[PDB]
Amino acid sequence: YQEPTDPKFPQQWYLSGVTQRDLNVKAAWAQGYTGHGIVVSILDDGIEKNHPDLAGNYDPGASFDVNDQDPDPQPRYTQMNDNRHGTRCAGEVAAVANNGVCGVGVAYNARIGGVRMLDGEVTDAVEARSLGLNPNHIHIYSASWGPEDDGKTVDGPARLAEEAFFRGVSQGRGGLGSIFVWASGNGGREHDSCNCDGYTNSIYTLSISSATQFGNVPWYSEACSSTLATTYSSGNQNEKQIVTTDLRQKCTESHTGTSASAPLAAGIIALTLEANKNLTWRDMQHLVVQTSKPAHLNANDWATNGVGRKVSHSYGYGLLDAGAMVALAQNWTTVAPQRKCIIDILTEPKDIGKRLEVRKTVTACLGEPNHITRLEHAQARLTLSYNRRGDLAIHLVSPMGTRSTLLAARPHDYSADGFNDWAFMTTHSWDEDPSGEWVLEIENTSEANNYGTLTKFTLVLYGTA
Amino acid sequence: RQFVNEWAAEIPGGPEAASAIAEELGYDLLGQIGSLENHYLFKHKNHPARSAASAFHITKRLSDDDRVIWAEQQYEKERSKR
Ligand SMILES: [Ca+2]
Ligand SMILES: [Ca+2]
Ligand SMILES: [Ca+2]
Ligand code: NA
Ligand code: NA
Repeated sequence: YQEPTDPKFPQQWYLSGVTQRDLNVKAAWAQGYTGHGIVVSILDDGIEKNHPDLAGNYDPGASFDVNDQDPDPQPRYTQMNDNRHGTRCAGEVAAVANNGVCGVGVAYNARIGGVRMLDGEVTDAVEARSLGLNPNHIHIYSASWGPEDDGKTVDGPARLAEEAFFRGVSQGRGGLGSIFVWASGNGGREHDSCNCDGYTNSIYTLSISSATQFGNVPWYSEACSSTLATTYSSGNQNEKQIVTTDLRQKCTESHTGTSASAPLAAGIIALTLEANKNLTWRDMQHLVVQTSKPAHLNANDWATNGVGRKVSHSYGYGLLDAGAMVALAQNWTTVAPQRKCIIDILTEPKDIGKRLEVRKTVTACLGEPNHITRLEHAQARLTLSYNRRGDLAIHLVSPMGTRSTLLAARPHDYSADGFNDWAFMTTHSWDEDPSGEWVLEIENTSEANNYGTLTKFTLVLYGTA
Repeated sequence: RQFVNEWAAEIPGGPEAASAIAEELGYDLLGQIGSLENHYLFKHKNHPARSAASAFHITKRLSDDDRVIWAEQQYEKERSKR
């Protein structure tokens, strides 16, 4: 096999580099996996289906215009090119290779579509219609959008979107499950926490964060325990950015943010599905956990969990490794069916004050059909009142000692709304043993006198036996 | 926050029940919501298309109907590109 000949491929440092600071995608191509037979759809502001680097891979069966209610997801052209975003994301996944135009997609032989759903009024129904489009044809959905990254907001999928997620993973892809790839957020400058974003924080989405070329945490990055892994994106003005297809049939070298990281992950995941088309939606998350590489990523909070894997709140399990992903997928044994253990921790409300610590030994549903001995996701569903929400920091410690930061201080969040059965999710105890003492810590990180009460703490454990 | 005169509802009876519900309660049935079977979207025939005020009593009539599991009025969500 020959590496792509496209003019801007050398500038796609994150795909092929001389310096080992790349996503190891070349090794996947060389094994023969380019995304053939895999269908990906970008849920965004449209896709320029006639772009010279997209047309050869464009799939109308993976597309629709929810905003204007027609089958054609073509972007709305404006003087300021407002609706270029979905075309930039589509190119990272499946821009055509060896055609003398721009660069290549990670899965440059995959079929690519677009749901035009952001260029209009976005309702719960809009989101659910996009997430559930043709779920037996589209394999992978890539979404960069979410609640406002202002550091004040707590918002997630409403009831229809939440249902579309669950029907997607349970019934999509003939029962193996739709693969939802999500961007973790751009609120780093506002000290936003991506656990306050119910789309990234969901167990049904593969949440992806960003790393700069030199291996650092970008200014826009959000930390949280729900992130699974990382791919490269933009950073400072000496660091290079993402090269992809741009509106009006052009080529851009300046695609930025976590919206550039998630499509690269969707491409790598498309290569992995080609390597083993029977992988379930949970199989894919297992593969990311085992093959992601912390080595080249600089973080201030790398910690070894209970099964010996390094994890960061900025990076999840580290940088995606496409060559290791496709290699591990080929003989992967599909994991056991998902179990869900719901544990009510509190017998009565607990005053928070300056600091609250809640300790509880659990059996993880021993003696019951949902008994779990090997953990996947874990959630702390919290209900609490508080006068100044952003002053709270919340941590969850597993029996094996892994400390997940569920919520970090948000200096801009002055809400008195508290949290209403909000499910904080962590991936950091993946594969750990769930039985034993779990510890919840809630602290007032400020010197000001704050007050509140934790009324409900539901520990939800997902995994197998 | 802008509420819209669209309502979603889970109706186990299927599209014939959804159609009956629409004509009886004063909606145009727009159709099934994506791949969510038995979930349907309605537009009220007289209520304004956008309003700062929720239409609580319209919602109650729909969800109170014995053919409806639940219902909610749609509203415009602030969503940002990243
Ligand atoms: Ca259209
Ligand atoms: Ca090309
Ligand atoms: Ca955010
Ligand atoms: Na997620
Ligand atoms: Na009812």
